[PDB]
Formats: sequence, structure tokens, C-alpha cells
Amino acid sequence: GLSQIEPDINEDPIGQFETNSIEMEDFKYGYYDGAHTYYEGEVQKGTFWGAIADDIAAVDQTNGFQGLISCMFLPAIALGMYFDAPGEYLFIGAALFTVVFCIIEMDKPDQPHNFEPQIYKLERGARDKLINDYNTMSIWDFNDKYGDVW
Amino acid sequence: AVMVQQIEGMRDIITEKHVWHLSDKAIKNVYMFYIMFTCWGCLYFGSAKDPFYDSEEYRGDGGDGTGYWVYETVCISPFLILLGKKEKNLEMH
Amino acid sequence: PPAVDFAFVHSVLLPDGTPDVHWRRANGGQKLRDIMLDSNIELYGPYSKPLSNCAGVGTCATCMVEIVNGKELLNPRTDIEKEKLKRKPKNWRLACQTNVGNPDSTGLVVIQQLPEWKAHEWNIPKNI
Amino acid sequence: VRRCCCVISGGVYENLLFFPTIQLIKDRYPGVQVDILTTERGKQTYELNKNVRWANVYDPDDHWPEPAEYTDMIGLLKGRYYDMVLSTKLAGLGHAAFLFMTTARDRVSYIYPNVNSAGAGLMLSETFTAENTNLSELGYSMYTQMEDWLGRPFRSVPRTPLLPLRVSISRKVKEVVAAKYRNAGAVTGKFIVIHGIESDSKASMQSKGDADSLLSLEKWAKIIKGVRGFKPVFVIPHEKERENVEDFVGDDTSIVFITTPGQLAALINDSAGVIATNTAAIQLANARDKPCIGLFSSEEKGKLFVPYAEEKSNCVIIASKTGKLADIDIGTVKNAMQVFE
Ligand code: FES
Repeated sequence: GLSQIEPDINEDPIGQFETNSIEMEDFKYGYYDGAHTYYEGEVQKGTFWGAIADDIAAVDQTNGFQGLISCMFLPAIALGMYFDAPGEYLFIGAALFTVVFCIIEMDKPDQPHNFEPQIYKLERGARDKLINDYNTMSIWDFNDKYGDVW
Repeated sequence: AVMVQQIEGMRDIITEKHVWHLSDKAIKNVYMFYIMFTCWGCLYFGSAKDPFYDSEEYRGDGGDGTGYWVYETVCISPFLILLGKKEKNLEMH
Repeated sequence: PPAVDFAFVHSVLLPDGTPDVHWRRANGGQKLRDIMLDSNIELYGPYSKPLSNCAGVGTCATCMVEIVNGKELLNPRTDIEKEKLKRKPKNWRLACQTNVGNPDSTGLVVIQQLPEWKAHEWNIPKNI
Repeated sequence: VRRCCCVISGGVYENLLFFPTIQLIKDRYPGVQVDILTTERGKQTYELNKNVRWANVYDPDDHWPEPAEYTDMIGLLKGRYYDMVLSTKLAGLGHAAFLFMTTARDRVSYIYPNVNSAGAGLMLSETFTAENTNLSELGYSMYTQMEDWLGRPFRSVPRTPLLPLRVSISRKVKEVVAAKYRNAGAVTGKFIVIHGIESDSKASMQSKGDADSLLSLEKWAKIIKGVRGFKPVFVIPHEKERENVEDFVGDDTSIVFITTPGQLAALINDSAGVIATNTAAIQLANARDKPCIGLFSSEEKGKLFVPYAEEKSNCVIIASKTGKLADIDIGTVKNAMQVFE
């Protein structure tokens, strides 16, 4: 991880083969392995649709249109057979879907996890590539700490 | 399809032998559908909130996406603290 | 005659709430299991049935006995007691692997039998 | 020179006593990006230099490394484009070829006295034949040939020492060792380190030439009972000794687990006293002008590992009359009461 100080060398290189787990002397069965946890009563509702759509909404960067086309793409190729047999229409439409998705994925948000590691200093919200076309900010030289606070 | 086979030891056998195959075109079509599914997933899940490579855990410390960023970081931050230590000794500890 | 003075505090306290000391006389040092069995005191506990223990060799950790005031006349831990029990308070020895010495021996070893299934801790004075 | 490697060896102690040499190098030339190709347990010491750059881990005293690792480090020293090497690995041929394979303008190394240095002069700029084959047995200096070559009189004075062993601690190691001894029963001002415990561990920072350097615990119990308590914090090299120390000197005594020499120096800088035996703790105490006493197994090793005891006026060196580290445990207490307050 970080290890700002140098870590302590382990005087016990446990073994080339055996795992790094604790022994059975110190193993509290049931609670560690989950063999006697999960007392029903602390559980929650959301029966299989209030937790699927919750998980879809948990991990999604899709807007109204991009996303709707994602939901209707694979049903379109699934009905490319068993309803008709177009042929090259399927591939042309799939390429069109890919290209329009990539054009849409030039998102107005830039989400600073996209940028280089050297950018993470502080105050990176004042950096706005989101609106400023032709940024013209020579900070990607990465050999000296310029003050970009203006 | 139906065949009766006599065997001395145990019993008779009523083999059926439905010789079939997916066919040359349907194999191409399942290749097609799986490649299209790969396209759909590569785009959609590529446009998903990748929770690990977004936070200050990965992107904070280093987080370039390499495999040497850990080792070059823990080889540089010793150098950065040594340089800051020389700067501290430059101004009387 | 050379008599070693055992005590053999039982693990279960009496209904009074006080421990019971039995003071077995058995002579000499051969093996604490054979002493506690020849002199008929509870060593094993629920493992006292025939095949429920290894019966002297040391392959089970069943005849373990907490021994205090016993740094005087014992054999050291024979690396079976040091291995078959590994994380114990170090006053606990296996009776059939330990040995209280030779025939010409006198001493006041007090050996709390059945340290498992006990309520007391014995508060041994810190060594050195 | 502009970039300078260092292929040193020995562990914690021998990597520590090389800090005068590296400060000498950085004093000789204006700007030297110094690098160290040392063993593990040696890189940790290179938190305390403020004069080094990389400090990689090689263990050059392996003699039989993985060819992948060997070629990796050869190409690394090549691609860093050094101008000096200054091994003090104490080997001639074989290792001389390892220094020659590095594109270095001035290959400098130590040399075995035996026949093992059959052809080291064919590859090295300097020879530096040595003594005892166990150079840490030579004592504290260990580098007088390397020093009296480095910055020889060509234009100016050598100035081979610069207030010897100016180690330096960072603020993060200071904070974490402060939290360590505050989790112990110690206060930042009034406490005393120990760093002598019978163990079987390389974290005690002993030496490569000293075997009877670490003192027992019952004798240490008698030593520490002879002295009134200025809260002596115990510096164990491994946690297995903790339950041993509490079994010997008592549960009330506070023990601090330090294996990193940087953390050890951060403990020294906050301590107001040192009762170390012949470990790196003595030299880390002589650094930053801290009061030590410095037990030893003989006056010979005491003079060899502490020659400058008459210059700090606090490290009242102690030894044993006979060998095997069986000291008096009486007068050491007296001058400990003298110097610690
Ligand atoms: S009876 Fe099996 S250990 Fe003593």
C-alpha cells in the first residue's frame, strides 16, 4: 500500500507452500467462517427486483438514451434470428451502435479518475477540461510542480 | 434409430442413436451472437462505475494502471522523504 | 522411606466452594500417569474410558495436568508436551510424559488435575 | 562524478557506519545522486541519510544469485549510468567482473586478502586489500581505506569526517514511534531505551564480526534492578521476547517492539538515555549527542566500535574484564546514575 516508513521484515517466512492463515488454535469457528452467523431477523426486503434494479443503479454511467439503446441492442440481435434473417443489416447496425456509443462516451463529465496519477495534488475541480475546448495548460510535462491555481 | 441388441450376459439393449449436429450456419450464428454480446458488454460494462479504479485507494496513491506503480512509488517516496530531509537539514533541522 | 508429597487438587470445587486436596503418597518417580492410576485419582476425566485416550504414549492431549510448585523435581518438557500442547499457560504437563524424578526423592508438588473444566486460575507468583 | 553506486553489505550495522562515507562523497563533489545496492535489513537504515536516492535490495554477499536477478541488477546499474561504484562487498574476481559489467568510470572495491582476489586489479581502479576477511570485526571505522582514498589531497583537504554519523529521522517515523512509546508507559522526555536482549533474530542490529554481543535477561534484570527506574523502555527484536521479558523483569516494565533502525533512531532522539550493548543503538545514540553507556564484551571491541568515546563526553564506555560478556553490573550502575541526570 502506502508504507511511508519502511515496513518491518517478517522474521518468520511461514513457508513456501502452506497458506498464511491462522491456526485452528486461534480460529473462532462459526463467527469467522460464517457457519453460525446470519441470524434471520437482521435481513431486509427487496425481493429480487428491489435489489436487482438497485444494483443496476449502483453501477451505471448510462443516461436516458445511451442505456436505452443498450437495453434494446441485445434484444434486437436476439430477434435478428427467430423472427427474420436480415444478415449484414445486423452488423451494420451493431457498428452504428458501437460508434454512436463511443461518440456518446465523449462525456460532458470528465471524472478525474480518468486523468493521470500526477494530476492528483489538490483543488483539481478548478481544472475544467469539461467545458474549456483547447485547454492549453502545460502541466503534462511532469518534471516540475507548476502552480496552476488561476 | 431403434435397434435391439442381444448380449449373452445381462440383457437386451434398445439403442436409439439420434445422430444430430448444430449445423454449419447455426455455429456461425452463435459465434455471431456471442461476438455481439461481447460488443454489448465491452461497451456497457466499460461504461459502468468501476468502483476500484476510481477511488483514492488506487487513483490516490499512484494509480496509473500499471503493475510497477506500487514498486516505483515505494521506491520514490523513500526518495521524497530523503529529499525533504535534506531540505530540513538545509534549514537547520 | 523416600516419599514424594502429591496434592492433586480436583478441578470441581466442593459444594462449600473450597477445593479438595487428596494427598496421595505414591513412592518414587516413574510416570505421573502411572502414579495417578496406581493410586486411583481422576486424571483423564471423560476420557477415562478405555480407548478414549492413548494410554501413556503421548499421542493425545488428554492427561494434561496443571502443576504448580513443581519447578523442583520434574523432567523437562520432552518436546511432546511442548508440541501436543502449544498455547497453554506452561504450568500444564502431560502426566504420562512427565516424570517426577527418581526413587530417592522428596518434594511437595501440587498438581491440579483436569485443568480444562475448571473455574480457578491459581495466580502463580511471577517467575524471576 | 555525478552518479555514484554503493554495493555495500553486512546488514544493519555495516550499512549504518557507511553514512560517514556517503556524506564524505557528497561533501567531496557538489551534487551526487547516490545509490546503494545493499542487502535487506540495510535498505531500512537508508531512511536515515538525507544524502541517498534509491537504496535497492540485492544481498551482494549471496555469491550464487538467481541469474534473472543478477542480470536484472547488472542491467540496472548499467542503465543508471554511474561514474563510481565503491563496493565494499569484500570480494575480488567474480564481483570485480560484476562491477566492470556496469558502465562505471571509477570502479572502487574491497579485496579479499586470500587468493580469491586473483584478478581483481584487471577490472578495478582501486585495490583496498583488507583485514580479517570479516570487515565489521575491524570495528567502527571499517572504511579508512575507502575514506583515505575518497577525497585524497589533489586540490583541497580531505575532511573525511563530518561530525561522524549525522543520522536524521523523519517526522512520520517520529510520530509513529512516539505513538509506540506512548502506548507503552513512557513519556516523550523521561525514558531510557535498552536494545540489549537475548534473542535469535537479525533485527537486533549486532554485527558480522561479534557473536557475544547481546546480553542475557537475568543479568539484564540484575542490571536494571540495581538502578532506580528512569522508566527503561525495552527494545525487543521480536514479539516472542515480550512474554519472555515480562517473565524475567516483570509485567510492569514497558516494552516497545522496534525492528526498523529508522524507528530505533526515532526512539533514540526522543530518549534521554541509552544502555545499549554492541548494536546499532550505540552509534545511533552517539549520533544526536544522546547519553549512552555502551556495554561490550571486551575493551578491544569497545575501542574498535567506539573509538571516539572521548569526544562526546557522555558515552562512558563499559566493557567486561574477561570475555563472554560477563560484566560487573555494579559500576555501570554508578556512572549510569551519573550520566543520565
Ligand atoms: S494419555 Fe494420551 S497423552 Fe497421556
